[PDB]
Amino acid sequence: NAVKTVVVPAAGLGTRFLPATKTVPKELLPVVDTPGIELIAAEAAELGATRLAIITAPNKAGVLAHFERSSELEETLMERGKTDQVEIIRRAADLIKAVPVTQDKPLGLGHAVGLAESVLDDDEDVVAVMLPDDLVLPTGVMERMAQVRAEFGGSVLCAVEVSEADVSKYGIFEIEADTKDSDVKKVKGMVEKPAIEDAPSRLAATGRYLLDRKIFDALRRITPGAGGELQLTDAIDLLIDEGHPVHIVIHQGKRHDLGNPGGYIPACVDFGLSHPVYGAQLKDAIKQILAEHEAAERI
Amino acid sequence: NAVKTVVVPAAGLGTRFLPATKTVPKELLPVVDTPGIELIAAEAAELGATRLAIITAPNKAGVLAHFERSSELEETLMERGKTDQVEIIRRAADLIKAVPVTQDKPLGLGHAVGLAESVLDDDEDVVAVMLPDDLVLPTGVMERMAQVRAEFGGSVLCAVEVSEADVSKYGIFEIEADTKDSDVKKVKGMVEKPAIEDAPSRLAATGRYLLDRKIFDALRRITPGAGGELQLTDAIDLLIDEGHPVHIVIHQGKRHDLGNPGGYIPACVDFGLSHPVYGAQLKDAIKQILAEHEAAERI
Amino acid sequence: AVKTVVVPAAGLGTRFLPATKTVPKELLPVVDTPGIELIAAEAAELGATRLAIITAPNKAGVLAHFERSSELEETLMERDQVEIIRRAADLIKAVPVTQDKPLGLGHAVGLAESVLDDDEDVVAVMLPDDLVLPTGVMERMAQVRAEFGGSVLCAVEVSEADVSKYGIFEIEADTKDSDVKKVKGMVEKPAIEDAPSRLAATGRYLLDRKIFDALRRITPGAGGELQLTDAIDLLIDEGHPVHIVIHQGKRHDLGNPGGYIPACVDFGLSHPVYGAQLKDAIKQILAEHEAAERI
Amino acid sequence: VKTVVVPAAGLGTRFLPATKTVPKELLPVVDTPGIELIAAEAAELGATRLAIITAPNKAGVLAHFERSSELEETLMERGKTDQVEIIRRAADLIKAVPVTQDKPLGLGHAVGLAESVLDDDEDVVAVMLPDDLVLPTGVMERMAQVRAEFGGSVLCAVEVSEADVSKYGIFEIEADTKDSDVKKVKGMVEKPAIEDAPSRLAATGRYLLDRKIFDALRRITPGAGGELQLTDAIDLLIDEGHPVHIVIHQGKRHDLGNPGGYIPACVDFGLSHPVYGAQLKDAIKQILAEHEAA
Ligand SMILES: O=c1ccn([C@@H]2O[C@H](COP(=O)(O)OP(=O)(O)O[C@H]3O[C@H](CO)[C@@H](O)[C@H](O)[C@H]3O)[C@@H](O)[C@H]2O)c(=O)[nH]1
Ligand SMILES: O=c1ccn([C@@H]2O[C@H](COP(=O)(O)OP(=O)(O)O[C@H]3O[C@H](CO)[C@@H](O)[C@H](O)[C@H]3O)[C@@H](O)[C@H]2O)c(=O)[nH]1
Ligand SMILES: O=c1ccn([C@@H]2O[C@H](COP(=O)(O)OP(=O)(O)O[C@H]3O[C@H](CO)[C@@H](O)[C@H](O)[C@H]3O)[C@@H](O)[C@H]2O)c(=O)[nH]1
Ligand SMILES: O=c1ccn([C@@H]2O[C@H](COP(=O)(O)OP(=O)(O)O[C@H]3O[C@H](CO)[C@@H](O)[C@H](O)[C@H]3O)[C@@H](O)[C@H]2O)c(=O)[nH]1
Ligand SMILES: [Mg+2]
Ligand SMILES: [Mg+2]
Ligand SMILES: [Mg+2]
Ligand SMILES: [Mg+2]
Ligand SMILES: [Mg+2]
Ligand SMILES: [Mg+2]
Ligand SMILES: [Mg+2]
Ligand SMILES: [Mg+2]
Repeated sequence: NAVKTVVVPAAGLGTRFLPATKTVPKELLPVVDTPGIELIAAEAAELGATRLAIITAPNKAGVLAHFERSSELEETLMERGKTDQVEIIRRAADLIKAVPVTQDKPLGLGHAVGLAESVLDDDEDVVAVMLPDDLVLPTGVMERMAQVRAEFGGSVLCAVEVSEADVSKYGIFEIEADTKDSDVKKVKGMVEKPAIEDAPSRLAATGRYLLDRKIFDALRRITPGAGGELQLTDAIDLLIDEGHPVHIVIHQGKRHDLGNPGGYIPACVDFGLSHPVYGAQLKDAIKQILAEHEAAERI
Repeated sequence: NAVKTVVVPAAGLGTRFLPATKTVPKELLPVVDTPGIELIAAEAAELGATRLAIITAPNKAGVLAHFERSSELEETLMERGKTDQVEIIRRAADLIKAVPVTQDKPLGLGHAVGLAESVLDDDEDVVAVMLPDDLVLPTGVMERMAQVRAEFGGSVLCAVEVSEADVSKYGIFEIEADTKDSDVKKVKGMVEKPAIEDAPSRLAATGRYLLDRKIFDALRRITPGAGGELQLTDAIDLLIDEGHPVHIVIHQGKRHDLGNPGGYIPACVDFGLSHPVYGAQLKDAIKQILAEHEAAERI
Repeated sequence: AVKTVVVPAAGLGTRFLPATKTVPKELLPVVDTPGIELIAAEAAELGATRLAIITAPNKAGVLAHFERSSELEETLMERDQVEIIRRAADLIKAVPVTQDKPLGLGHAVGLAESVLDDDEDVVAVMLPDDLVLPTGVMERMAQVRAEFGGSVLCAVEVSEADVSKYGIFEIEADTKDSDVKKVKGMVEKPAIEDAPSRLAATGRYLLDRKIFDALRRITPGAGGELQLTDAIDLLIDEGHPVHIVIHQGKRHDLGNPGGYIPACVDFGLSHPVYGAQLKDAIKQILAEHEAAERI
Repeated sequence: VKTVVVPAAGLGTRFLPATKTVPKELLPVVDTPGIELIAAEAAELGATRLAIITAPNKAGVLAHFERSSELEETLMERGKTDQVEIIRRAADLIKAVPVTQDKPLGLGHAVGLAESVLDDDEDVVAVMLPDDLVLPTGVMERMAQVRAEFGGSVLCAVEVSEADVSKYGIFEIEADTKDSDVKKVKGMVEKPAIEDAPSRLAATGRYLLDRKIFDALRRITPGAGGELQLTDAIDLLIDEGHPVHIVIHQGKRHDLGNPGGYIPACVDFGLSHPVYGAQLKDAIKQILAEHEAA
């Protein structure tokens, strides 16, 4: 009820998808037919958000364009017989208002988020951040997360339990103490992509955050961490060490990391199987490919 | 036999992937991490082609750019010393030289091929066409098609047997007779996307063509067909009727149609399972997803 | 009559390099307004409802000028200029026709064939780097065509130093109307010696659809380019009637600095905001030059 | 000087509708854009980088300083060897570094964006506005001398007519120096009404600023036109006792930011062109005469 603007950092290089991402933004990759950024925009609308501050890069024009009307394209589609599609290409743009925020160089997720400071209304008390390459299903974890912030103030992040092998890929929470609800916990530290030996838990940060504006000040104090980037994680950890309250909402359901082929492909399968048109066939197709590989393997 | 130019029609709307394709060309979608265009480019270079005539559209600039140096991106990956990443994004340009050919409006695949006429060297004997959303594996069918052409002269296409389910999506051949070779059949007609009841065979046209320069002539005499588009198939069918010799090489191996989600997903799964980095985890993830779907469908 | 007007704008603009490295010469301001926009209202004035703009892959700006600037519009109101920027797009419907390589004016014009409606019987071409003032020659030209049928071009007298920059006519017969002559020849950029006259073609043509067939019969000429002049000449050589309407009024070649600069001065002097100051500024700059030359 | 900051992220409203897609900084002065003249000026002073403040809808600004593989090839085809070098000049002269200004919040704002782009080595913020020509080039060399001998901040002014005060930052003079061309300043006002102008000395777009403007730029409130004015920040620095001196340029100065200054600039350079010179003189004189008679 309080969130007006949601910050969607989409200015990365997407190295894990190269060469494809040389000119295609990972954020626009179709989960069946729909980009994760469009998925994120829809979730933000559901949250009541009225604007989307998209952090973008100079060589990623499509990100913002996806949310603008393309009369060239709509016209073409008219004279071809399909108004049905003109609607599909207007959905994102119509869902919410996209406000582009340029990030010249990909200095970090944290640095990206800091860029949106000037863009929020002075009247906004929280910074809602949604990573466009991360899906938390069913949608609504943000509604749960806001409830927790109302109750405890401070910042709140969404977490998922992860396998020992996936811990190095995420921001990992250091649990401080449990809470009235088993799915809400207070945290004592946050660490970005730790070696498996030095990971405080198996609780990993998904791309959902409801942060206290204090973050911006914490982001100006932080120095570069993992991979030489200015990490949102490190600023959250800063706030933690200062005494600011930071809780996690532990998500029980489906989570899809669209950020690399390993998570993206299964996401396409997942959504592909429930699709009214492709469902049946995909299943058959995939079962045969799985079998083909099993055979290959033994041989 | 001496192919110099290979025509790669990459100017369509990609309706099947909308809304993602609003700004992203389907030809650039990652099969794991590599666009189908880059794979076709590799298949063309393998054939000994030296140049790629990419029919592109005004709104699809990424297609050409994928084949040209990306200064700022290499400079960004350099700072970080992502050396392997720099080579990755140079690969396409190193494979073959891309020549853009604009098709202002998606008048059909036939029309697109027709725009390549002027681009070819006058010394060029055939019109080699490789559709960028269709993988025929392993690469080499084009070499076999050239042998067939050297022998019977005339025009040659590549066919794969397809289920009734896939019939209406492809160009289907009308068989005349079995020839000298088991894999080669002489064709007496071609129909674009027939209904199942109308399909003269189960042999569908793969996007691989070695056409006699006479198609240009033929392409100017056809009228719109399926979709109100100017179909290449319709021109070939025209030549056949005017007694031009047309043969098909029937591909026995794997074939992936990347042109739509139904075929793109499984291609991704198929290449993904063979991937050194993603293989194992994909296998488990997809098994789990299949199993979750089973339970859901019961529950 | 005219429904569509062909505006070739896919050239390289080498005379303005290095500026034209990214800027289309067709977009340079005549004070504040691009020549293409000036051609667009001349087109609209005539009746045309479509503008077939021949463009190049790297001149996205050309068409964009006739498209909406939502991004830019949202920035403007915030602080009477949004009026100004919506102008060109509201004057007429731009239809982009891509010409991948600049093979020639003649080649560029040929690309429009497939774009003109079937019921269309004239090929109206207006070069966007050439101003014929006041607007309306095309109304005149159209009259000459209603009478004589055939193809009509607009000319203006020019001088030896400036003869080699244009398409030059070979006069056949004077005529009734002092300003309408029949032509028996047309040569592109003839050396000073060769010019069959001093009557040069401006960028205004009303051509019979036959120009399309003629364009397929010619070979490269003057600059290794497929010259529209050459196809016109072929049509002449074969008995197709071709007449020129001679413009006695003002004309500006915005296609090169020597022509663009004076065009800016001309419109600038009549400017309600800038006129007075420009006048003073230029008069002093001239004076400084005069002095510099002697001194 | 290592980095010259060049603010080119403006709307260029004065040249609309043309500037809808064309950056005003790219308009040819005959055939050379102001940004290229400014780049040549920066190079002459020894700068190796140009930090260009650019806007999302002005890609050409930066493209102008990059190699056009597609255009160079097309020109090689027609064998135009000179032209290739012509389109390479800018790019060869200096390294362009883009800095994006999403919205045109002001010249001061724009300048602020270049902070994190300067090296620590660098003691000064050299700013050259690409729509203003101070001729002949070299005023910055002079301004440097002045800074060396007074420390602090240095601007370049030109005497201007009453008619033109409102278009510029106008200085309030405080005192003279050993040199008649150098004055210490006591205030700066952006675009004052005629009655309100404290001098007839206008700021040209040349600055050698102490690194303290960054700090000041964060502090000033928007000023004239709703913008964060660089002038207001320089004034703030004045108001807190920081030393600011102006080199008064006695020579030629061409304001290319609006049609009134741009047209005359083109005439002036055109009259000197070995190719267009003579013909322009004649064409212009003739046009003036027609206007007379009209
Ligand atoms: O300089 C940058 C770097 C990234 N991004 C964007 O930020 C998002 C996240 O970047 P990515 O490289 O995918 O981050 P991950 O390595 O996936 O890690 C982040 O996302 C995870 C949840 O998905 C968390 O577990 C990690 O703590 C958090 O750092 C993407 O949309 C990028 O486009 C930028 O805009 N600018
Ligand atoms: O006006 C157009 C239409 C399409 N394309 C391009 O042509 C290729 C083929 O287009 P697509 O719609 O994918 O064709 P399909 O329906 O997949 O059918 C074509 O390819 C099949 C094999 O994949 C054959 O069975 C068919 O006979 C043949 O028409 C694509 O890369 C398009 O981008 C154009 O360049 N211009
Ligand atoms: O391959 C090309 C070449 C040019 N153009 C455009 O066509 C128009 C004319 O090109 P330009 O190089 O300026 O031609 P000129 O050399 O000025 O000569 C043409 O226009 C003159 C009138 O201005 C006539 O005197 C000539 O006969 C005619 O050829 C311009 O807008 C160009 O952008 C194209 O679209 N494609
Ligand atoms: O939000 C902005 C506003 C402007 N600019 C750039 O800054 C330069 C200066 O902008 P301009 O609008 O031309 O300012 P003026 O009205 O010309 O005023 C500036 O330049 C004058 C001299 O040219 C000085 O007298 C003034 O005090 C100074 O404010 C131009 O290149 C703009 O592109 C930006 O980058 N961002
Ligand atoms: Mg990253
Ligand atoms: Mg990620
Ligand atoms: Mg199709
Ligand atoms: Mg296909
Ligand atoms: Mg030319
Ligand atoms: Mg011209
Ligand atoms: Mg301004
Ligand atoms: Mg200015």
